[PDB]
Amino acid sequence: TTSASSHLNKGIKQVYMSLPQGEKVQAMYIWIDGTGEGLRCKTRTLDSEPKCVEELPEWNFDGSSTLQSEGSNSDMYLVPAAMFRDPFRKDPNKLVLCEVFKYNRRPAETNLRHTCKRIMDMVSNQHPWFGMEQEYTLMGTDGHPFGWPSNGFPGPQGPYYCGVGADRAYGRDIVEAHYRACLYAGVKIAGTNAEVMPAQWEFQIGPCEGISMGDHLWVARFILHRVCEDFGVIATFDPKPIPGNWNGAGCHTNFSTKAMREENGLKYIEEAIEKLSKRHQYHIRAYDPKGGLDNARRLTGFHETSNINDFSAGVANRSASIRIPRTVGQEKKGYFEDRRPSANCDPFSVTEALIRTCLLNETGDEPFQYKN
Amino acid sequence: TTSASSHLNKGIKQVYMSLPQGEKVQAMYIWIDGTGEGLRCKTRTLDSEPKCVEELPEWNFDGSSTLQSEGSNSDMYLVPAAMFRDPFRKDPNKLVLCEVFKYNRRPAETNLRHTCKRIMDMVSNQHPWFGMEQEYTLMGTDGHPFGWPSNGFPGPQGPYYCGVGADRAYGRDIVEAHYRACLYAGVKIAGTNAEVMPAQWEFQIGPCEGISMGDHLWVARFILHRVCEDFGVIATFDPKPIPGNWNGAGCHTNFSTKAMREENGLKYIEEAIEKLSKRHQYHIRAYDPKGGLDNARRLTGFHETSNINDFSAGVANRSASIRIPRTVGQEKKGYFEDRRPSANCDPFSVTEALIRTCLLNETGDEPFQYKN
Amino acid sequence: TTSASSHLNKGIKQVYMSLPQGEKVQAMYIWIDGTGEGLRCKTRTLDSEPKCVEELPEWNFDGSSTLQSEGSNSDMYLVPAAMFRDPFRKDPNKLVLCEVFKYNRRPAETNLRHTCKRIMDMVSNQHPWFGMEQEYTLMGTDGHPFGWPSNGFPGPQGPYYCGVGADRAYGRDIVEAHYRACLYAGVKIAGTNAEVMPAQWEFQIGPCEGISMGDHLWVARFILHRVCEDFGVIATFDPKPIPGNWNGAGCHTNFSTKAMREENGLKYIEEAIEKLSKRHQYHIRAYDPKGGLDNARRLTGFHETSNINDFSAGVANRSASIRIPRTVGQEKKGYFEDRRPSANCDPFSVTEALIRTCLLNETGDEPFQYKN
Amino acid sequence: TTSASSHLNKGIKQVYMSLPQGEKVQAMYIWIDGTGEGLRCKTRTLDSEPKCVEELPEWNFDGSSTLQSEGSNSDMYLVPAAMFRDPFRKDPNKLVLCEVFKYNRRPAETNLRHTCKRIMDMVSNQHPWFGMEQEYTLMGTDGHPFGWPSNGFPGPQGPYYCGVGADRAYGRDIVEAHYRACLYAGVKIAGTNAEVMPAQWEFQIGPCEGISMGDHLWVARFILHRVCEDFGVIATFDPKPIPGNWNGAGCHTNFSTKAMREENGLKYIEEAIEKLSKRHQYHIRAYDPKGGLDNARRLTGFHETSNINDFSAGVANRSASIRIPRTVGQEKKGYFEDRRPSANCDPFSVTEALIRTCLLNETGDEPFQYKN
Amino acid sequence: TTSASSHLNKGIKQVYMSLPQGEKVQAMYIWIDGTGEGLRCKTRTLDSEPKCVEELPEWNFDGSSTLQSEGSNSDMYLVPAAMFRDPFRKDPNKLVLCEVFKYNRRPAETNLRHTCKRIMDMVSNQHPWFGMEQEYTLMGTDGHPFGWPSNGFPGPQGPYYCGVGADRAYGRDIVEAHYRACLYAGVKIAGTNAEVMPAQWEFQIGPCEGISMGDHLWVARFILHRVCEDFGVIATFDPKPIPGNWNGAGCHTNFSTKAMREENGLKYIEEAIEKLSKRHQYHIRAYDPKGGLDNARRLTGFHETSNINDFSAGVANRSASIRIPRTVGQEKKGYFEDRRPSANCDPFSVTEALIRTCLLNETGDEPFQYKN
Ligand SMILES: Nc1ncnc2c1ncn2[C@@H]1O[C@H](COP(=O)(O)OP(=O)(O)OP(=O)(O)O)[C@@H](O)[C@H]1O
Ligand SMILES: Nc1ncnc2c1ncn2[C@@H]1O[C@H](COP(=O)(O)OP(=O)(O)OP(=O)(O)O)[C@@H](O)[C@H]1O
Ligand SMILES: Nc1ncnc2c1ncn2[C@@H]1O[C@H](COP(=O)(O)OP(=O)(O)OP(=O)(O)O)[C@@H](O)[C@H]1O
Ligand SMILES: Nc1ncnc2c1ncn2[C@@H]1O[C@H](COP(=O)(O)OP(=O)(O)OP(=O)(O)O)[C@@H](O)[C@H]1O
Ligand SMILES: Nc1ncnc2c1ncn2[C@@H]1O[C@H](COP(=O)(O)OP(=O)(O)OP(=O)(O)O)[C@@H](O)[C@H]1O
Ligand SMILES: NC(=O)CC[C@H](N)C(=O)O
Ligand SMILES: [Mg+2]
Ligand SMILES: [Mg+2]
Ligand SMILES: [Mg+2]
Ligand SMILES: [Mg+2]
Ligand SMILES: [Mg+2]
Ligand SMILES: [Mg+2]
Ligand SMILES: [Mg+2]
Ligand SMILES: [Mg+2]
Ligand SMILES: [Mg+2]
Ligand SMILES: [Mg+2]
Repeated sequence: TTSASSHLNKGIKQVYMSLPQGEKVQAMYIWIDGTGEGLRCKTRTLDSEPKCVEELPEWNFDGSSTLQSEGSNSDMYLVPAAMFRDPFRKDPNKLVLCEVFKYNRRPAETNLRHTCKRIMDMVSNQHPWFGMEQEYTLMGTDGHPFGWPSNGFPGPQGPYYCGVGADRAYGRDIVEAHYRACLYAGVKIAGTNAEVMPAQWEFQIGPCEGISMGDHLWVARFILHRVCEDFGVIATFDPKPIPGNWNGAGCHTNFSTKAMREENGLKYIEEAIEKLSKRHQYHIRAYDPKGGLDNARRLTGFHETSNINDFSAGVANRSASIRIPRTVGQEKKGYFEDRRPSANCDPFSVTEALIRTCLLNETGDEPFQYKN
Repeated sequence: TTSASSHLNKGIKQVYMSLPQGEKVQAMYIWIDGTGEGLRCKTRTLDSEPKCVEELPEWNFDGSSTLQSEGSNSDMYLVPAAMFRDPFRKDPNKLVLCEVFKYNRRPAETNLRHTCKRIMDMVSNQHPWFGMEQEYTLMGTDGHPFGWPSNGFPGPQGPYYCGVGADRAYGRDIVEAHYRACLYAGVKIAGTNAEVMPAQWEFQIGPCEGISMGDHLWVARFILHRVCEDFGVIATFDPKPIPGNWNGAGCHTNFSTKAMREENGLKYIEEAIEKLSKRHQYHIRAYDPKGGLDNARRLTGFHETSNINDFSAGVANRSASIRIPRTVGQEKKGYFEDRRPSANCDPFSVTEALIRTCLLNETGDEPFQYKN
Repeated sequence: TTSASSHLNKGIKQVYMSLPQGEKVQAMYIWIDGTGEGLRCKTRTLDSEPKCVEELPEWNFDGSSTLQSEGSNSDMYLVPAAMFRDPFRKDPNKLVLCEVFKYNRRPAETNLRHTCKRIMDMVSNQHPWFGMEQEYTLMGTDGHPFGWPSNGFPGPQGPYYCGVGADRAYGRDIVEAHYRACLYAGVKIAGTNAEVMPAQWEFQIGPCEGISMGDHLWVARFILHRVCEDFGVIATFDPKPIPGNWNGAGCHTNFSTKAMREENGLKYIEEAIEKLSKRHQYHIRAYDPKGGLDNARRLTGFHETSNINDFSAGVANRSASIRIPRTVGQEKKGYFEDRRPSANCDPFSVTEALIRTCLLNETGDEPFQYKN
Repeated sequence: TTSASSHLNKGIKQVYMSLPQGEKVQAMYIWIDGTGEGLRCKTRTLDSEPKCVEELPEWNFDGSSTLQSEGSNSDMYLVPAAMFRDPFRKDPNKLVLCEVFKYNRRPAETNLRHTCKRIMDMVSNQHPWFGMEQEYTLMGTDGHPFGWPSNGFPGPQGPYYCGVGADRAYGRDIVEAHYRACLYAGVKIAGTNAEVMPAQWEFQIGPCEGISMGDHLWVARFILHRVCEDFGVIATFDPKPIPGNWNGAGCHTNFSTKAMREENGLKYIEEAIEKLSKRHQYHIRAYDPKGGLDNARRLTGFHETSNINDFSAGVANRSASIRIPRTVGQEKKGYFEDRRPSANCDPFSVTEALIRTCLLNETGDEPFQYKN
Repeated sequence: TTSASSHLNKGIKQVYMSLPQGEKVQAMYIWIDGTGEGLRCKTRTLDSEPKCVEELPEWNFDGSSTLQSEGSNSDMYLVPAAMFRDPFRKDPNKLVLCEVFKYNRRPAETNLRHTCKRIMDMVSNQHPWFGMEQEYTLMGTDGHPFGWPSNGFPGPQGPYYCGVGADRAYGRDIVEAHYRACLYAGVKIAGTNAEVMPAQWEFQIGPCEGISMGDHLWVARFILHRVCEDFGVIATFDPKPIPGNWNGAGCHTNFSTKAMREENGLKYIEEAIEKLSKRHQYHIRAYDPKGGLDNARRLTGFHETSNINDFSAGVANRSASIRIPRTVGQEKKGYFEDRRPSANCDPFSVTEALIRTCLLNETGDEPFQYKN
């Protein structure tokens, strides 16, 4: 149920990692492959510790092995975008998140941060904030949820939500390690909780401003994968990991602006929600790397989920597509939550779509090519 | 499966290694055996920590047990050549790389450093630089790749290159330990990445000047073997560990001179590449410890490899024998990469051949005795 | 394969060993039993740390349980002879090597240090030096070499001598722990190496002066047994642990005097060798605890060994009974090596026999009763 | 990977089964559940061995437990249709295949034999003959193909088709037992062969005339499931059990009547095919129990398969929708093969659709509701 | 080490196989695939037991899945050639060996029986007799010889040849079962013996006359594969399964005509030997399915064999290319043995080459056309 790599003597590894490093510094470059969901990484040595992301040199990789280029001119370029402390190697080593460009310096097909960044710069003075709740399931190497009975099922749902105990919470060690690792690296992690299905969990990122939301979520996803690799388990973001009467996995998004956060900001919240009601199909396509196919298995109108093809909004309503928190409604200010995006969504796509519809008043089935 | 030695209680060993050492210092002598691929080692005690390699005493070993000498005159001599810090015993213990000489003080058959050093001193003013990318595969004690299904195969290639996750990268603990050990010892390690084959990895050494490149690669190979011994796995440099549609293993070499690195040095790069195009058969024989038989199983013109019988060169071409990086071509200066050498090549043999053809303008099938 | 005691939780033991000791000091007494090969030990508490071996009190043990005494008068006496730091309990605890005397204060049958010490004092002005190479094999609790295939054999010899790798060296953890323990205790250990047969190793002790050589070897043997006990394996000194085409185990002895070590000392080396050629049968009996029967299984004239019936000497000859190193012959000074003694020899017997023949010019088959 | 029931001592059961039955006769009733592809069985005791199916008494069962009815009129009825000798209990025990009728004596939703029997009685003068090649995959209790590596894949396809050997044929014990059982029971089984991917097999039923063909295939499916129960494995009829470069499963149907079986009947084959070319979509709907949502994963136009959206025909063309054997073309008489129906097809639906289009000259989208 | 199919309850299968067959008869069709080394099989049902092979109808198969045809004309044909009793299903079921023809009724590339049958019909009066000693090695599913220690080797050779005992003969159950099955089926099997290395055996077929030799050997190979499938082991015909000091596998051929079988026929043997002397390279090419790339690893001139590039002959000389039995020389009448062909040789190729060189006096490196 666990990988063979996880059965190696981990005490041996800790002895080697206790050696003083010296002067040289390791940097790990991370980018998104051609599937729109996978992550890749590799390491290089630097002569001295960088102080800002702009001191890091550019790099390259063979795009033919990642299904991002074919034939000749298969080389692609990595341009650093964000820098974080490395929790797996400690200071002064760093983690670098990069953008992907093809050989003629054009952005890659899966490079969505390029367009999103320019959109955020246009509405900078309004200070948009984002908060995302990421759900996932821990799986064994055999393709079944971690800790589940062999070729069987655990008891019915109800005691696993925010549960405590050996028979109610599976794999809390991964969650605790991931929480501590994110804090060390500088990722703005807000909290965690156990989900309805056993071995299902969730963590929250935010509130983050502008383009920083997409960077923080992707790095948090990488840390989860790397941490799970140490324990020998697999973390999946599939919207419906288990068929039948079991909870799905989504990525709820919280959105707010400076006007929304001020006194009597509830008026602006309702205007934004009204605009969102006119572009249901546009956002469904944007909330999924496959165009909406993955989210169809989850948004069936059951298990506290909204219908895929219907739009609804309400205060303190967890069955609608858009939910206004009861506290926000009473104080006439705050934020609102979008419950449509799936667990495997791209944060750069989700954040950009919200800004276009609500702040730029875009209309139609296609984004505007130039500004606005 | 792993070795029985790896199942011993490693916590017991750490208790003994925590004892203060005292005044005596341990030195490990390392040399190359008669096969041209294997490494041998043994330890002696010194009264005080040596400051330079010049003050290490000479030693000897029985050559009849290593297939390097006859019966009557079996003694061979070890002459220290380089010193490094010992990462397995910590300071002040040392690792010593030595040359092998026969009983009549003549160089051994596999002692290729003696001739390479003299060639290096001939062009010392031009400051040649070398960079080598060494690939390898992690193997279980049962003769099958580590982490692979028993009597089976993993999924098709494509998600393993620079992959992250329990189902995408096998044996990262060895790689992490090896990287830290090389940094502590003083080996000029440049970076690592996961390869197309699962359980296949690669590390880069350089840029190194002259004879230092050969010394640094051999010590890096020794550290990999010693580290893998702790975990109970086997590291192989075989060019084609597994037959079929699986990636091979090579040792790419990057070469540059002082003239090449300066402005408009691309003209010198073209001159060297032109010279290399005339001595294809000479370099193929030199790029393999068996005269080229091993590299025949890998260089078949498939899986981003060049043909064994044909010579080709190009800029940003990963299917040719010689590749010019696109960045180098744009800046009109830099280096070029030779993709012919196999994974089990001798670095002393490879570096010497490049200098002879490109800098000493040698012509023919035999090296020139004395001078160039 | 490994003992049941080795499967206990070793982390539990370290917690207890971390408790501060206090004022009392533990002392472990070690002696040789009636078989002439076995070692025994027990511990007592002392009120304060002793500074010299002469401060240690005498002790006693029941000789009927060690096959050394009669029925009615079973008590034997332990007289401390040498003191060392305890590597298993750390400072200020000590290890004590003792001599055995009968109830009437006469030396025991296996007590050979008593006569050897008096012989040593007779030639103290010549400063004899000794160096011994102890070979041994690591065995599992099932009676087979450690790491060997169950009911099978590994590959043919040749890659195991001074080998590195998971498939070439078995049980290096024991060797590393033993090396550090000897250094901490103060035993003059000179170096180690892997032997021809897999799971066979060797360590060197010396150069030691006079009676101190026998004390250091016996304590080194005790530390090896105690270290192997922690890992759950057995170390055997049997001359021929495995029948067939597998390497034997011996104890080569290096001998020199202050005259041999000075300039033109090679002349003195030859004279000693000629004297040794006259008493071949006398030394064969003295080199084995059983009278020569054990060494008969090893010294068969093959596997770089000399024949048990014939005496031969030569320079740089590993097939002769006496070997002169090539370096010694060139510099006309140094030492010579005796390759006859078996791996289970008593160092006190071996050192005494060399002095009697070479320095006291003794002749005949019996030692001289009083002095020389 | 195998069921716990299969680990019981089968020798004990054989002792009981050898007891003389006496005079009573056991009868097993078999019917199709509400899913349209599952089977249910029940056993009753008869006073004497029946000589024909016409004298077997009717029975009943609870439709609520079988999801063929709600909680008000859950009771259903079973009417015997065919009788066969029992291979699992031997003579004189028998197997009975029955039709399902509602409480109001109307055929159930999944009872397709009622309408099919009426249709083929109309064209009984032409004597239509049918032959279907049924494919299936053997799977363990863990949901993985039987004999496959744990969490892995076997070698690439090519040696498994009609293979022999421990590494080429998986689970030949089941197919041999099923073949012998079908012959004993009286099912018109024609032959078996191993398929392209390992653990996949195929058997052929026919040439069966009239409504008997639908009866024979359903009984053959029941015997396969019952036989696999003894060995503890699961037989599945999914069209695409394993995604990727692995062969799918289908049910090729061979059709002919007296016209094509006579001389120069090749023209009768041609006119029937050209009629089938018009109603491509209609037959696709009726060839799948789910309307075509299952066969879409198999008919992808690769691995020697025809595209689901394209109709084609040809002589000895295995990539077309309809295949005419080369022998049939050269002999100008015989039959034609339909490669469209999936493995989990209903035999009654498949035979009925072929009769309507090719013999009754029907057209449109809905079947012709009345008799004439 | 054994297949998962072999762990199924074989008692269950025996219960089903004991059911009376009835009246139908099963026939198994066997043919050689495109590799020229493997075999393929499938089963059909017959309405009655055929008295002779001439009553068996023709059949067909998909050549694309067998690697014998492309996708355009993948269909191939099977023509029965010989019939044998089925030992795995008992009477009246049959095994049939069939020839393979293309769609245009031409022999396939691997169909060497067609031309072989024509050649042997031209020397019918001489009545050539053949006897081949076929050697093979039993292997586990992990690629290691059956019964060998895991990741290890057994003792040195010498006791395993024709040995008896649990430690000397590995897998005699397969040998005994195969011997009994061959006798039941009608294969002219002459005897068996254990070979030099463990888990290696040999059986002898003959003396068969004419084309009968090729049919019997191929059927015997099929029975061996089928029998080994029941036990879960793999039979290998590789000439050198294990490199090193382990014996190889070959197929010695014994040849004689009526002239050599008459009085003073030793001279006729001698004329045949000298005719075989000047066509050594031609026969070596035809004695291997790959032209000699396999037999080169066995005929190294060691382990009592002959060199690949040298021709030799002699009486009772087992190290020569051709051996004449001492008893044959003593009686001046008999046969001669060819020790050149490898274990994986094609009997049709071997018999044809011997006939056309010794009895038809062919010369050159190419076989004669219709002229011979
Ligand atoms: N003003 C704000 N603007 C944007 N995001 C905000 C704001 N205030 C809080 N958030 C974010 O909203 C998220 C709240 O997630 P939380 O898990 O508490 O939701 P919840 O209401 O319990 O919903 P659910 O039932 O979906 O889990 C956090 O990520 C937080 O950072
Ligand atoms: N001027 C130089 N001269 C010589 N070697 C250099 C020089 N600059 C860099 N190198 C070396 O070249 C190597 C760069 O190879 P690296 O593996 O990073 O990339 P790559 O060749 O594109 O990758 P791959 O061939 O594995 O796809 C490093 O070992 C580096 O030290
Ligand atoms: N002058 C000396 N007098 C006595 N002993 C000495 C002297 N110099 C060195 N020695 C000892 O001789 C031994 C050297 O043996 P070592 O195992 O290093 O080499 P070796 O005899 O060539 O090895 P092997 O026989 O295993 O091939 C050491 O124990 C060392 O202490
Ligand atoms: N005249 C006929 N009318 C109807 N069915 C027939 C007739 N003759 C034979 N059949 C049936 O056709 C089927 C032939 O199946 P078989 O496996 O031999 O086909 P195939 O041509 O090799 O196809 P495939 O390669 O798709 O498996 C059998 O079920 C057989 O009973
Ligand atoms: N007159 C004959 N003509 C042809 N073949 C014959 C004749 N007599 C015997 N044979 C065949 O020769 C073969 C003899 O093989 P056998 O293994 O007994 O011989 P061998 O010389 O002892 O073998 P090996 O080379 O293994 O030592 C048998 O297959 C037998 O049928
Ligand atoms: N150990 C010695 O050399 C002398 C010891 C001395 N008797 C003491 O006071 O301990
Ligand atoms: Mg939440
Ligand atoms: Mg929420
Ligand atoms: Mg590289
Ligand atoms: Mg490279
Ligand atoms: Mg030594
Ligand atoms: Mg020695
Ligand atoms: Mg078929
Ligand atoms: Mg078919
Ligand atoms: Mg024989
Ligand atoms: Mg023979």
